[PDB]
Amino acid sequence: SRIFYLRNFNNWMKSVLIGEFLEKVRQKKKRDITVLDLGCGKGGDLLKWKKGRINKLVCTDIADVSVKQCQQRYEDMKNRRDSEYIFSAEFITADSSKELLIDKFRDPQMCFDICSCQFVCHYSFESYEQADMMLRNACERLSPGGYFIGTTPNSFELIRRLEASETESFGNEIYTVKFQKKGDYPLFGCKYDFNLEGVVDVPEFLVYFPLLNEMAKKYNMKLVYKKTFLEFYEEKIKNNENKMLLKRMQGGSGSKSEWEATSIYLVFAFEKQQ
Ligand SMILES: Nc1ncnc2c1ncn2[C@@H]1O[C@H](CSCC[C@H](N)C(=O)O)[C@@H](O)[C@H]1O
Repeated sequence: SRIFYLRNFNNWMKSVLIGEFLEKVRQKKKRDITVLDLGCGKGGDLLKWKKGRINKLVCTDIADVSVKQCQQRYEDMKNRRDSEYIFSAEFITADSSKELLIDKFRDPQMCFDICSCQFVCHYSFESYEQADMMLRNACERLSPGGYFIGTTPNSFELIRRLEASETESFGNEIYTVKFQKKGDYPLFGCKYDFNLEGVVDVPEFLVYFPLLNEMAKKYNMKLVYKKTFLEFYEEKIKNNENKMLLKRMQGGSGSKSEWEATSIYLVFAFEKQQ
């Protein structure tokens, strides 16, 4: 209830993001579309990927509960007696920061048209080795022209609020962010707690985007675009197709607290070169 409009927005944002890049891929492949969802969670991107008519989906999360949970969502959608075609899926429980997904694939020679990391990548930055391995699992299997897309905290905006704050903690009634130490912002291992209304689930790490961009180059990825949630909304809402979708999802106008929570995050996408 409290977080309603914010919940809606992220699924609007993720749908518009996926929809955009599924078109860019369809301008090339338009067949056997393979996708890797990193940190798939309990699913929820499933219905998004079905909408885009994906031919294959690899869902992976470090939590075995979320993976088995996500697998039931797929099966539930899959097992209707209807005609509707659903992507061939795959479910892999692994730590993508510390593990190599290539070993866990049914087909280890598998290639992906799209890799979606939604509110995940910031977890991998605990260390360089971890942060690089996550980029590896994602981008190494992208066939050229494929996209690495996702969403992570800004880290310009995060520190900006921290430095303005009197204590290490900052936020509002709908969310609370607590850094372990203020003023020290190491490229890796910079650690803070992200607590939505609820209990804080796991610590996050600071992702400075210029760094993520540099490390992505290792895997031959060039940045397509990087935009804050504010910039993304302003632009993509220009389309009156998308504006209908947001009012349909009943997202959009939130409390000043909800609108504050967003604009911390930024969407991004990379493209694999030859
Ligand atoms: N190293 C890791 N490997 C895989 N998943 C991870 C991970 N670290 C965190 N995660 C997962 O990141 C997710 C955060 S939220 C769920 C994101 C999902 N794409 C959605 O939009 O619903 C959690 O599921 C968490 O288990």
